Amino acid sequence: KFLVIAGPCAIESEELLLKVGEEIKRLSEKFKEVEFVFKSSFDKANRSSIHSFRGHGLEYGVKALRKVKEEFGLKITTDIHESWQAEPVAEVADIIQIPAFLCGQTDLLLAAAKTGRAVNVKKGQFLAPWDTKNVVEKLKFGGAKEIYLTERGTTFGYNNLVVDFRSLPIMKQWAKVIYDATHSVQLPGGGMREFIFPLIRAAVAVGCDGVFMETHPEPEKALSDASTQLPLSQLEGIIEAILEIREVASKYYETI
Amino acid sequence: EKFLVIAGPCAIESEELLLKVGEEIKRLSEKFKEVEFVFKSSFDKANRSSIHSFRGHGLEYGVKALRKVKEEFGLKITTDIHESWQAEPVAEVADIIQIPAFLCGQTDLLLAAAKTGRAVNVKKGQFLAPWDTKNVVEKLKFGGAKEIYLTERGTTFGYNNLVVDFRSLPIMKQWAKVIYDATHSVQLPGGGMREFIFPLIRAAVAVGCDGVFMETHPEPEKALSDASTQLPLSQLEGIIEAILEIREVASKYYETI
Amino acid sequence: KFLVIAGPCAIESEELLLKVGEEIKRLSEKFKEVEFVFKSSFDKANRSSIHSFRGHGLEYGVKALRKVKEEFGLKITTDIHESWQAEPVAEVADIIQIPAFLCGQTDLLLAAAKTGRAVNVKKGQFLAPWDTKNVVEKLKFGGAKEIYLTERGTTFGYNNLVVDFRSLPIMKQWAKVIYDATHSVQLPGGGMREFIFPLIRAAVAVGCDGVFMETHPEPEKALSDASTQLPLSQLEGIIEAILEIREVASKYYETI
Amino acid sequence: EKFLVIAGPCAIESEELLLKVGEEIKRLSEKFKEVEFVFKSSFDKANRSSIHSFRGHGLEYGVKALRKVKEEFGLKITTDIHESWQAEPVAEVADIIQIPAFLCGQTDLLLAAAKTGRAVNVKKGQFLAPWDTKNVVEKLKFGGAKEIYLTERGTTFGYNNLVVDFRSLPIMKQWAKVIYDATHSVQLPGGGMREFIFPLIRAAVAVGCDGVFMETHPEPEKALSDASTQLPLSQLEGIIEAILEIREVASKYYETI
Ligand SMILES: O=P(O)(O)OC[C@@H](O)[C@@H](O)[C@H](O)CO
Ligand SMILES: O=P(O)(O)OC[C@@H](O)[C@@H](O)[C@H](O)CO
Repeated sequence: KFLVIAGPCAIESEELLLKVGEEIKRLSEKFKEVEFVFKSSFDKANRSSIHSFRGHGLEYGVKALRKVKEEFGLKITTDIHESWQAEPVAEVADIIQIPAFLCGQTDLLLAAAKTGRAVNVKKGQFLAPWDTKNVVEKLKFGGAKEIYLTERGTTFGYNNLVVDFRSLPIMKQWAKVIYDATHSVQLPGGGMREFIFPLIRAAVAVGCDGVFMETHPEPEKALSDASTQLPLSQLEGIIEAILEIREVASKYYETI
Repeated sequence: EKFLVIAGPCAIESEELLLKVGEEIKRLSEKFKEVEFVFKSSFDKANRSSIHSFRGHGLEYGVKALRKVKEEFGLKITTDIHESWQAEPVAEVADIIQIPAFLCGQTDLLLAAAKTGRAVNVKKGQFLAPWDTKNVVEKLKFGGAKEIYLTERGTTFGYNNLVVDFRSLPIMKQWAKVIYDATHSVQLPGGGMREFIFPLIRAAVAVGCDGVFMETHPEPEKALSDASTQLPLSQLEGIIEAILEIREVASKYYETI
Repeated sequence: KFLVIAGPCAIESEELLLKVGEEIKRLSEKFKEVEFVFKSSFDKANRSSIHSFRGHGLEYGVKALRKVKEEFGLKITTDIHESWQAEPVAEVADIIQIPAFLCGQTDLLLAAAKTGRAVNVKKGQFLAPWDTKNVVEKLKFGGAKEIYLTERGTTFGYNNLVVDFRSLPIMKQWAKVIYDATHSVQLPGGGMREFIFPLIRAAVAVGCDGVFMETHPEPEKALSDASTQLPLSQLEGIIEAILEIREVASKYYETI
Repeated sequence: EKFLVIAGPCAIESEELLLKVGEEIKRLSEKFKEVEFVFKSSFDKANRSSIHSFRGHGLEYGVKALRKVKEEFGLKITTDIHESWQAEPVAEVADIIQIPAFLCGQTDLLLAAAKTGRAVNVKKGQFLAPWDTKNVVEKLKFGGAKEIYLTERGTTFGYNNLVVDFRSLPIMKQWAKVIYDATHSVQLPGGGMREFIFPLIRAAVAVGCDGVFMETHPEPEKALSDASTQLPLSQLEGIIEAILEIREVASKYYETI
């Protein structure tokens, strides 16, 4: 099934997670052809500033994600930052997410694969599409079976990311490909939000196995990625649109 | 609104090659009535990498060949100019005067095209930020151009590589109609190539543009220029049908500028 | 001899040219080991804005440059923008300059070579160093004998240029290499001026055949490139510095 | 001020390789008394492209080998950490804890290095703008680091290529001492390579930095990692003499931060 990974950027509170989870559950009931995966980070490990919000800890995070999976029966995904976190997180995460900056850390990938869960690696901003082949192989070596590669932009000069859509067909040669519509338009360190929907449309017209989107009831108040999180109320309309585009465009997806 | 499809062989190899592609384009224009087709071919490749590559058969010959195409098929014409003096003679036959990517900033060339009264299509330089096309349009308006197009053809990304930053489509749409060049955007000046033409063109129409530009040739492998990226003529119909379908389903979601 | 190409960006007036020419003449007398070339554009053919200063015309420009060469006996260089301008300009220009954006225009290069003068091509911002081989060959084909390639930065994301110093040894394989210290730090369309001297030092430590620098009595009032033109009073100090660095570093210039 | 030269084999292939390079570095430290030499070698290559490449002989083995070097030659030591828990044991022997380029933003790793009391050298990420290293330094100061270095090792430039934007040297100098990594800056992740090490290092000292980082190996072609860019041990002396000479003549022109 087509994948839609969505949720608030950071686990600001179990409350926020349950509110977003409700809406995702509802959409889950509405779009049965789509496999929804609830996503949220228990820790923002590389905020620019030491004074910025990181989170409430792994334990509290796994707990809240457990509440979401229990209350709504939704699959879960969260990102790990050091090898030791793989196991505890795998208790609740159906898919373990590997941060873009850490996509080359062999030990992190192996610890993810060992848990037996699915692994979704965010393609580093410094990484060429063809060089993700080795990332996938490390994971296979470590016993991984369900492997995803997520396109999230590429370093383009300073404080800018460009999305090279040629990467989708290239990465598809060795893994299921996910398009990160949120982080692909943010400026590291223009007008971010206005480009999220247009690029999402491009991703499905080109061909991918799923889309990743951060969403918040009130993006304006988000403690992380405030400028790019999609207002929860707009999620349905966007999903309906990509399914329609996908339905027509899929006829032309090149074999691979 | 009528979607624009600019297509044709990269270079005017002969009047014969032109009439051949022209006939196929004429046929598709009869089928895709919702599309405005414009026949394209350069009378001169003014910046081949090597001094030993094919340039063309001259301005006079090119214009005459292009005139034959318009005459025989009733097709609109577009070709590119390389120096100011060429605008006048070229405007005799060209409905749209094209400005090469490297020359998108040359004021005199822009003014020369503008005062002919013809439409003007500027290829966005590989070095140019989407927001900096605003002044290129201003120059044209200042020069008398009433119909202006900006063509997305990729941006310098490291050495011998171009990337297409699709954010440029809605940015440039603020001041001109936008065309997506499906051929030159996948070329490696000096990823691979042809295998990416179709997927990137699908992305372009999903994002939203006013037209697409595609070089096509009966036998790409024998073309005297851009043999690697020129689309096989027989594949044109399918590509066009596909983009009209994607455009239609995506259209209700195009943002308002 | 080591080359130093300097002068005001645009021929704002014969007056300005003579004032800058005087100082350049003086430095010419002071640094006999250096071949000074007076540079100034009779036309700024690609200003961002239609309302910006372009110049006073080719005729007036060639006239003023003639006054400089006559009054101070300094060699001359100016840039052409269309093929027809090569011949009239070659009457006074010892070196014909090919704009960076036009470095691939075969007809412009051939018209430059035909005049018999020296040709200095500004490496396009889109051009890889190894791809300048073909530029040089076009010129040789057209009869050019004294050929220079000028490093002036490379497109690095939007509105930014980076200087890849690997380009100097690479281009030296087929032409004399000049480093443009002025345009290499400007932001197309950070803090420009503060980086001019540091990068100039790098260029000579690496190894080049000359340096290109725009200078103005009062950069602040320049009608073109106001933010990057070097104050005339600082030129001597910079030249003395690059000669000293060159004297020590030249011992290590790799053979080629 | 004492110029820093950080050098050594890329990976701790064996305690024997270490003592060999160590002896040469000890010898140069006796000749170049105006230089502070720091012996470098990774106990682990935590991010080889392939799962089949050499990683190392483990933390315990590495630290012990590095300790032997410090013990036998009285040389300062530096090595890189990959996870927070490694900072403490590594600080036992390392005078400078190095933070890998890809991890330059990992707050916990930075804090872990900072609280050891050792000096900290951060490799500037290939994705990081020079001005964004300011917050990396802030994190370290916050964590207790009193001696901080930022290492220039190139920036992503298209695919499989890095460019060195020398404007970064004076920018980063605003908040930390700066080191130029002569080895990794010419590497093509995943121009050519070794032929550019020396020229770029000359540019670095002409611009101005507080030290240079260079991987050297008795026989580069046999190294288990970075064989292509590791400098032949016999060439180290000459490279160092050359940069001290260029540094000296350029020094009076170094701008004040
Ligand atoms: O094939 P070479 O000779 O490199 O030429 C490339 C160009 O002619 C052409 O693709 C470019 O679009 C022209 O501006
Ligand atoms: O040679 P491969 O396996 O590609 O590895 C590159 C890296 O180990 C190394 O050069 C990089 O500096 C490590 O961070």
